[PDB]
Amino acid sequence: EELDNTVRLPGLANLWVPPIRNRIDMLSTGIKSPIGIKVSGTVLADIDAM
Amino acid sequence: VTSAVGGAMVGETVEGIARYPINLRYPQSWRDSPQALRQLPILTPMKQQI
Ligand SMILES: [Cu+]
Repeated sequence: EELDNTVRLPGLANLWVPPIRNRIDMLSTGIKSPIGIKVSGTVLADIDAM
Repeated sequence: VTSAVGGAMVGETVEGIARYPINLRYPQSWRDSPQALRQLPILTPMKQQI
């Protein structure tokens, strides 16, 4: 709590985690949200507009 | 003979995710018969007509 209250700079959203958990989450290149909708296509514009 | 009377690929056009070959060759009028190949014009580096 004191760490979060001390470090305050514009443009940052603080997160305080364990090192090992942070590394595992950084290497985990999956989907974190409960539900995920993947829209795949041949170009970026169509899938974005979709 | 590999390209003019051939048609070997020289590159690929990229369109988003698709890749289409690019050809290079003379017309068909210079491909029908061996006599048509005996007269296949070539422009030697000396800029002569052979
Ligand atoms: Cu990170």
